[PDB]
Amino acid sequence: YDTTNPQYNSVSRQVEAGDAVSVVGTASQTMKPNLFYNKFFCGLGSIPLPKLH
Amino acid sequence: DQVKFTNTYWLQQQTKQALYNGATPISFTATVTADANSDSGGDVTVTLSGVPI
Repeated sequence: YDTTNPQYNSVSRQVEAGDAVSVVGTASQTMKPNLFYNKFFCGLGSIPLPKLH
Repeated sequence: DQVKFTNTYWLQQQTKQALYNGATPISFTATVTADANSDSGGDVTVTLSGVPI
């Protein structure tokens, strides 16, 4: 949230001191989330290795 | 009979991540080989098939 630069606002208002938050889940439970994404979320590459003398 | 070790979970054997069937994690379980009776003071010795390695 940028007053000088509203072009890039991602969100409706500004997070302020004293706002309520919460965590998504239960205290210690071990779990395995499903994922969803778009092709350009992440990317992967590899560097060819030279050989030792 | 089948004894279930509560806080110790099966793994995926190749990946080594805990198994989760969407409710809870699936705990490890082993099978009694031979009949076993308990003595006074209340402690039992039993042989189990399947191992929590």
